[PDB]
Order: sequence, then structure tokens, then C-alpha cells
Amino acid sequence: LGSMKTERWVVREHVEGVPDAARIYEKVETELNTRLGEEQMLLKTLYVSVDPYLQGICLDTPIGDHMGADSIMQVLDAGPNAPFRPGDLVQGFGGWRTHLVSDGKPKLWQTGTFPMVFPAYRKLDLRHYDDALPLSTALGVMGGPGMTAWGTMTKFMQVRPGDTVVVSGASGMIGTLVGQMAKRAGARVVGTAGSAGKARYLSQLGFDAVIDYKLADDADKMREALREAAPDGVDKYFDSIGGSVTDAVFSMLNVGSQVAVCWQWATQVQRDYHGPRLLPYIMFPRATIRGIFSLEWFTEQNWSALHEELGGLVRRQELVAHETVQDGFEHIPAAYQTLFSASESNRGKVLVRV
Amino acid sequence: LGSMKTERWVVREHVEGVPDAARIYEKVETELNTRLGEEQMLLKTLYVSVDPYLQGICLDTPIGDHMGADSIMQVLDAGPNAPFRPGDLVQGFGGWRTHLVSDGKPKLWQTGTFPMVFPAYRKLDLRHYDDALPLSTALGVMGGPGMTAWGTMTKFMQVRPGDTVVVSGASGMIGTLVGQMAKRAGARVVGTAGSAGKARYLSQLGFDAVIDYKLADDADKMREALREAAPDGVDKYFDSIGGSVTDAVFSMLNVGSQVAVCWQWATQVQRDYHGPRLLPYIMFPRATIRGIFSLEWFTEQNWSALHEELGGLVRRQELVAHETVQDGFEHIPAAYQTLFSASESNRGKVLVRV
Ligand SMILES: NC(=O)c1ccc[n+]([C@@H]2O[C@H](COP(=O)([O-])OP(=O)(O)OC[C@H]3O[C@@H](n4cnc5c(N)ncnc54)[C@H](OP(=O)(O)O)[C@@H]3O)[C@@H](O)[C@H]2O)c1
Ligand SMILES: NC(=O)c1ccc[n+]([C@@H]2O[C@H](COP(=O)([O-])OP(=O)(O)OC[C@H]3O[C@@H](n4cnc5c(N)ncnc54)[C@H](OP(=O)(O)O)[C@@H]3O)[C@@H](O)[C@H]2O)c1
Ligand SMILES: CC[C@@H]1C[C@@H]2C[C@@H]3[C@H]4C/C=C\C(=O)NCCC[C@@H]5NC(=O)/C(=C(O)/C=C/[C@@H]4C[C@H](O)[C@H]3[C@@H]2[C@H]1C)C5=O
Ligand SMILES: CC[C@@H]1C[C@@H]2C[C@@H]3[C@H]4C/C=C\C(=O)NCCC[C@@H]5NC(=O)/C(=C(O)/C=C/[C@@H]4C[C@H](O)[C@H]3[C@@H]2[C@H]1C)C5=O
Repeated sequence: LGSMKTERWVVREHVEGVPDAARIYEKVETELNTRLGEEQMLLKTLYVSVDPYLQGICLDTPIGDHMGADSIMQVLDAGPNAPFRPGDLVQGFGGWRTHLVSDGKPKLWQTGTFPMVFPAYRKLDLRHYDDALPLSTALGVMGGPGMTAWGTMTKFMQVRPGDTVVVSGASGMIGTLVGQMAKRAGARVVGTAGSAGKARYLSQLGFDAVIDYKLADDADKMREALREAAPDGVDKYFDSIGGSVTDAVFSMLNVGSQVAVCWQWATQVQRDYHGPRLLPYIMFPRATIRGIFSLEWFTEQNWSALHEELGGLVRRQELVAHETVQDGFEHIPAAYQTLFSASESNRGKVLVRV
Repeated sequence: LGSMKTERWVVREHVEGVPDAARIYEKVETELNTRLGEEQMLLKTLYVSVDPYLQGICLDTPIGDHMGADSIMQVLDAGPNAPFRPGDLVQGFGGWRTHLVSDGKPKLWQTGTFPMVFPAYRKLDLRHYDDALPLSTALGVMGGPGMTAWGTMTKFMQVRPGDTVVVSGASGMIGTLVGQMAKRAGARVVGTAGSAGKARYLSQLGFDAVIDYKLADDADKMREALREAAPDGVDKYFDSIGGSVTDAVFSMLNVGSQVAVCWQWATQVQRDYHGPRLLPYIMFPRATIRGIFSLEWFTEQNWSALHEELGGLVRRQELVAHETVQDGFEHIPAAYQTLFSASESNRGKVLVRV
């Protein structure tokens, strides 16, 4: 009847808007019972992801509980019917915890806005990873974010040569992957970034035009920047921002256009709940708008196609998937903070190697 | 060579909001030159359509111009290179005029909000019509509105047995037609209507619930009636109204739900331009939203299809395509006004026999 010392980051306090990592999260020591049920496993956390969607996960986490997050774990011990053996690497929602016990089965997010179901843990096979595509990429381009970009661009958006594609929130991993895929499919690609460096970075990834969303702060100034960046209209919009940039894009939708709603940062994070009605603007364009919830694509078939298609382009150097690996379980909230407010210096997926 | 006296309804004044049809329009005598260019035809108007979408056509029509509308016409006289011969019957955007000279070719709506192109005149064939499917159906179930409903239900929405289908604006020919096709695919069809007498007309047509949209002023009041009317949520939504009813339906979208946007009466007519941001409610449901602009389906193949699929069911009494034909050219604007003020007595498509 043993037990082990583990550390955990827990939700101290609920604060909406831009969260203040130093204030919401407290690092505690915790005794973990190492006694396993017949198909439970004891796991060690090797990497964790920090993502903006955690802001609204946290505001749904009971005070005192650990911060959920996507992670890479190694099995230390396992009961006789556990899905994985000791040594196996898994990707799943381990959280900001050094170690944990779980059977890796799918689990409801009880206190979520929706009845969301966190996926079963995914076995990672080392043959898929090398120095060009390290194991850590199971939290980025070979993970949720990659699956979001690749799934949208191959199961919904049909970018054609000549199209103008708008990507809001382009500086992040998903945005840059969508842009680079769109460019490969032959499109003019316009993005929004948040400073001259980031906008230059997107220009080095192949974006044809980059608009500063800090300068163009309202839909009118934003309408101006789009009309200059996209003079023939918008065929495809990959939206992570919402708000007044999305209001702007909807005024200039072309016929048969397609909008993918991946996130609404300006609503979720900036509490912008009311705005110009958008549906009156989509009838003549005959525009199709599809909500994106990439969990529906987490199948073994899609993960292989991901590693074939997307892993290939990354390895042949036809496609840049950049990540930023902060070291140290104790710097997890400092890494998370650098997503909001400190996006300067931040390229791609931010991970923490523990 | 020669001329003939005609009457025309012209736009004398622009009035926003709900139309004042007696203040907007003026009936004039107009001498038409009847000397025909080589592809021009002289046509005589048999029926005209009055529709809510005419409110926007009007506001885009220069003062003094004639009011455009959908009509059934008959070729009196035709140049040698005309597309049709005298005696031929055609459906086209002839307008509130007793006679006109046109060449039947597609025409750009110069002054539109959108660069829309009115279609070429479409020859009708009297063989195709009997007492069950009168010639006037070329302005209803065998015309515009019929092609809007049928096209949506066979080209976009995949209604499957067990769905809950919600139709805002259900009393008219389009909502009525959607519901009946949805019911034939196994759905539970919920609607809205404005009376008790139409509420009972829809139910008797096979609707399982009918909210009264006048009782339901609010997005709150509308959620409650919907929750009741559709307890398992919405999988399909045919929207003609927008506004607060649409804000309600978007709060209870099921997974893989489809929304088709037909009109936004609440914004177009009632001038409600702001509301809750709706896009942030579609991501988890993976809702698909498609603007409708049925002009895209006006193809020869699609008409023959519409005749055969619907003309069967309508004729065999399995599909109710009622119509309300007002008599008298001098009454066209009064018939148009009832769509907005006195619909309690209308049934299906409103036309005017000239
Ligand atoms: N529905 C789904 O299935 C799904 C799946 C995965 C992810 N998501 C969500 O979708 C988003 C996209 O992923 P990502 O990796 O591309 O995220 P991300 O870009 O890392 O999010 C932060 C970035 O967005 C930019 N940004 C911040 N505030 C902005 C604003 N108000 N207007 C415009 N841009 C702004 C910043 O660019 P600068 O650095 O240039 O300031 C920053 O680098 C994430 O927020 C994630 O939570 C949804
Ligand atoms: N996008 C396209 O391609 C396309 C093509 C054709 C038509 N449309 C539009 O689609 C709509 C449907 O066509 P239709 O022929 O069936 O017209 P309709 O529904 O007969 O239009 C007027 C009717 O709508 C109802 N109504 C008025 N205000 C309402 C409200 N606030 N909420 C709910 N219902 C309300 C009234 O019904 P009660 O008598 O029950 O009050 C009235 O009978 C029209 O708006 C039409 O212009 C679009
Ligand atoms: C173990 C795999 C992990 C599980 C994580 C759960 C993550 C998903 C859920 C994360 C947060 C959430 O659901 N917050 C409350 C709603 C706010 C807001 N409204 C939405 O509709 C929405 C999303 O729809 C997000 C989708 C994320 C997509 C992302 O890809 C998933 C992560 C995935 C990589 C929002 O954020
Ligand atoms: C000759 C065949 C005729 C040609 C007519 C032209 C009619 C179409 C045009 C009618 C009005 C219009 O274009 N008004 C300006 C936009 C306001 C508002 N925004 C929209 O996107 C919209 C429509 O999307 C309308 C679609 C109608 C659909 C209708 O069915 C067509 C008529 C059709 C039956 C709106 O109403």
C-alpha cells in the first residue's frame, strides 16, 4: 500500500478575461496512491501544452483542482488489464501534474459549458518521431493543433488556386499551418498578427499580407485593412478571433465562400457578447459556416493520415511547424502567461518539458 | 410600328421598415412603343407575385422606376430573333406592369445591394399544368418558392428519421413546404405562425408544434417555448426570420445540426441589426450554416426534377401547395400590404391575377 510524492498546479481563484497565471495557480505537493485497479496506470508527465483554450477550462475547474491540459506521459506501473504497459508513451489530458493515476478511458467534462468528452489516451509510437519531428510534436503539429488545421483543410475547406484566404489569429500554430496549407493549395493568404516582428514572421511563412489587429481595432479600420489586403473579396475565412475582425470579413464574403469557426477569442477572453448580426450577410454569397470541434477527428485513421500528409511536408521542409519548449514543471504558468500579453518572442506551439 | 397604353406601378417614395404600400406606390398610364428590335418581345402580364423580399428590391429601385416582381407573361409579338414565339407563356421578373417590352435575356440588377443577375425568362408549358397544378403554380410550388424549399431539402439539408426540424416563418408557402418534406423524411417539425387559425392550419398539415411568435416577444420567451416544443434540441433549422427566434435556436443546436438561412425578416423589415454573437455557439455542435440564394438552382435540369418530384406529390394530394390569388391589377399593392399587416387571412402563396 505505497504512495509517492507528486507536485500539482491547482486553481486557486477564478478571474475572467486575460488570466494572471501568477494569481490563478498555486503549486502544491500531493501524496499519490500508487495502488492500481485492474486496468489503471501510474503515469509520469514528460511534456505539457499551454493553450489559450485553457482560460475557459480553468474558469470551469472547481477551485483547488488541478489544471487540466494536454500532455505526454510515460507509464511507470500498470494493472493486469491496463491498455498500455510500463514504458509506453501516451498523449492525453493529463493536466499540470508531475504524476497521476488514470485508466486512460474517455471521461466527461462534467462542469463544462457542454457535455464534452475528453478522449481516451493515445499510444505514441517512437517510429513516428525523429529530430525533424520530435516526440513533443504530439502536443502540436502531430497533436491536437495539427489535427485541427489538417482536418479543417481536408475535410471541410476546399481551397482552390486563385482564392483569397483570411486567417485571423494567424501567428499561432494552427493559424500558420492553415495559411501554409492554403498557400500550397494556391491561395492568396492574408493574416492578422500583433506586431511588426510577428507580421514579418508570417510574411516569412508565406503570408501574402498581414494586418496588425492592434492598430485596426474596430471593424471600420478593420474593413479598411481587409479591403486593401483582399481587394477581390474573401473566399475562405479561418476564424479564431471573432469580434470586429469577423464582422469585417463578413461584409466582403464572395460567392460560395466558406467560414471555419475554430475559436472566438474576442468573445471568450474579451467578453464581447453582442455585435452586428452576421447571418443577414450570407444569403447572396451562399456562404457555408461550419463550427470546428477537432475532437471528432481523433481516430486512428486520421492520426495516420496526419503523420503521412502533414508529417511528410514538415520533414521535406515544405512546411514550418515551430514550437517553443520551456523547461521546468515550475515554469508552467510562466509559459502559459506568455500566450496572453507576452506573445512577443512567442512562435508556434508553447510546451513545457518536465 | 405602333404604341399601346399600359399601366405601371412606380416607386414614388422610399419608406424604410414595414412598407406603407399606398404611400410608396403610384399607378400610372404609360404609352409603350411596340416597335420591336430583332430579339425583343411584347409581353402581357397574367399573374404577379407579391413577396416580402420585394421590400428590399423597392428600396433599391430609383424613384420613378417601375416596381420589379415575379410574373407569368404571354408573348403577344416577337422579333425574328426573339427567344420565344407569340402565344408562348413565360415566367420572369416582369414587374408590376400590365405590358412590357423585353428580350428575355438575363439582366444585371444594377442598383442592388449585391451584383445580382435576374434570370432569363423561362418558357412554361401548358401541358405541364392541370386543375391540380394550375398554371399559376409557376409563381409558387412550380416556381421560385417551390425551388427554394425543394432545393434546400435535397441539395443541403439531410433530414433523417428522428430529427427535430424547426422552421421560423412557417405559415407561408416556403415554410409549409419545408415542414411537409421534413415530415416525410421522419422528422418532428416545429414551426412558428402568427394566429391561432394558421397555427391550426399548419398542425392540420402535419406540424407537431407551432409556437406563436407574437406571444414570444423575446429570446427568453422563445427559448422556453422551443425547449418545450423541441426537448431533444434542434438538428435542422430553416430560418426566414432571424432576430430573437434565431438567437434562441442557436442556444440549443445539436451535434451535426444544419442551419439554412433563407431570410432575416427581423433585420430586413424590423431593422434589428444587433444581437448576441451567434458564431460562438456553433463550434462544439459542429453546426453547418448555409446562406440560401435559390437563383443558383434555376437550371433546366433542376426544373424538370422539381416538376417530377413535387408535381407528383402535389397532384396526388400528398403535398399541399395552397395559393391565395387576388384579382385585379389595381389591387397589387394592397395584396402586397397584407403580407405585413393582414396575413391572418392568407393561405400559401399570394398572387394577383391581372
Ligand atoms: N474548436 C477546436 O477544435 C479548436 C482546436 C484547437 C484550438 N482551438 C483554439 O483555437 C485557437 C487557435 O490555435 P493557435 O495555436 O493558432 O492559438 P494562438 O495563436 O497561440 O493564440 C494566441 C495568438 O493569437 C493572437 N491574438 C491574441 N489576441 C488576438 C486578438 N484579439 N486578435 C487577433 N489575434 C490575437 C496572438 O498573435 P501575436 O503573437 O501576433 O499577438 C497570439 O500569438 C486557440 O486559441 C485554441 O484555443 C480550437
Ligand atoms: N433566399 C432565397 O433564395 C429566398 C427565396 C425565396 C424566398 N425567400 C424568403 O423566404 C421567406 C419565405 O417565403 P414565403 O413565400 O413562405 O413567405 P411568407 O412566409 O408568406 O412571408 C410572410 C409571412 O411570414 C410571417 N411572419 C411575419 N413576421 C414574422 C415573424 N416576426 N416571425 C415569424 N413569421 C413571421 C407571416 O405569417 P403569419 O400569417 O403566420 O403571421 C406571413 O404570412 C420570405 O421572407 C421570402 O422573401 C428567400
Ligand atoms: C486530450 C486532447 C485535448 C482535449 C482538449 C479540450 C480542448 C477543447 C475544449 C476546451 C475548452 C472548452 O470547451 N471551454 C469551454 C467553452 C469555451 C469556448 N467555446 C467553445 O465552443 C470552445 C471550444 O470548442 C474549444 C475546444 C477545444 C479544442 C482542443 O483541441 C481541445 C483539447 C485537445 C487537444 C471554447 O473554448
Ligand atoms: C425571376 C425570378 C425571381 C427573381 C427575384 C429576385 C429575388 C432575390 C432578390 C430580392 C431582394 C434583394 O436582393 N434585396 C437586397 C438584399 C436584401 C436581403 N439580403 C439578401 O441576401 C436577400 C436575398 O437573398 C434575396 C433574395 C431574393 C430571392 C427571390 O426568390 C428572388 C426572385 C425570384 C423568384 C434579401 O432580401
